[PDB]
Amino acid sequence: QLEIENRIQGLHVDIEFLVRSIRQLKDEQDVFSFRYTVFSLKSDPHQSQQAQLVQATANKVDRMRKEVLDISKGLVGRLTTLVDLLLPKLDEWKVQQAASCIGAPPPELQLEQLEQWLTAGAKFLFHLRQLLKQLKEMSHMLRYKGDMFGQGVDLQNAQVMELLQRLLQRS
Amino acid sequence: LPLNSDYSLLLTFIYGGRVVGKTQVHSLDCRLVAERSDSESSMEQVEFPKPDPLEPTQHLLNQLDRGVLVASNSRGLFVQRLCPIPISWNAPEAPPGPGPHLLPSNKCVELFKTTYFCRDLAQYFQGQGPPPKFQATLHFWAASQENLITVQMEQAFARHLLEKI
Repeated sequence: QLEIENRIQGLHVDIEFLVRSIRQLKDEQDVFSFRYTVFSLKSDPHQSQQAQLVQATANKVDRMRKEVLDISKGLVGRLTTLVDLLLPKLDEWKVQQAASCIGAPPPELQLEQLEQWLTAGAKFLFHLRQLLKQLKEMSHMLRYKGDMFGQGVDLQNAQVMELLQRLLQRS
Repeated sequence: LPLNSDYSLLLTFIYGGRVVGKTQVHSLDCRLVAERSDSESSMEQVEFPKPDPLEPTQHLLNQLDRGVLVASNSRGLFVQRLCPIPISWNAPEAPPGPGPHLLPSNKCVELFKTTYFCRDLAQYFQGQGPPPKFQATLHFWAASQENLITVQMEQAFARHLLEKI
């Protein structure tokens, strides 16, 4: 079925893009702390330029942090649609197979193709769990951490785990 | 020390005793990387010269990854090493030690200072000390351990003040 094939088609592309976005963020969080530290190491009015530089680095970090959650939250939701569409189908296969044992015709869809889809769908959720786990470590960049950003990762980490719990029970 | 002071960074890449490039970086910051990455970074990225012979230098540059951060402002030169490649360094602010001075990972190191440069310079002109130093060399190592890459650093205001006499 193309709707599946195309659904898991773009998931590859978009989690790759996410992985790149997370690397972009990580790279920039190093920039900020470097500039922040340099600014703290010791006035010359030139320091105004030095502070304006640090000030502009935190805004990118803040902008990126919010743009990463938007990405992964869209993926979490998409993975849900896929799971919510895959598992009921396998359920229909188990039924149609059980009936085949008491005189029904075999199911049209092979189990080999279903298992591949559930494995590919799971491989995305484990990958995404690893990426959220990285962002949770980046959240510890500073003391207050980022109470809103940290909760966004925690809240998505729960959803990703509920999707896995679904997939790992019936597979 | 006038306001119109040129604190621009002057890099000089050296590969095995050969000068392979010079780069003036007019920005407060820069990152020295093998190849420029496709990302939206507020900080400038300065690529290492691509080795023409290709070896053994290329094998070394491909391990930089995050690279090196250099900050050249009014207070002098600062560096932070983000790569697994070991880096030794010699600069006016190096401590008095026997062995090599190695950049520590996750720690901003102060290479050069304008405050003490002006101080030690005012003492020479008057005649109570030697002239100040300003070059901040960086040596990269590769695997036995050989110093394949060398990068010299200096600020424009420094050499301009001394070379007058």
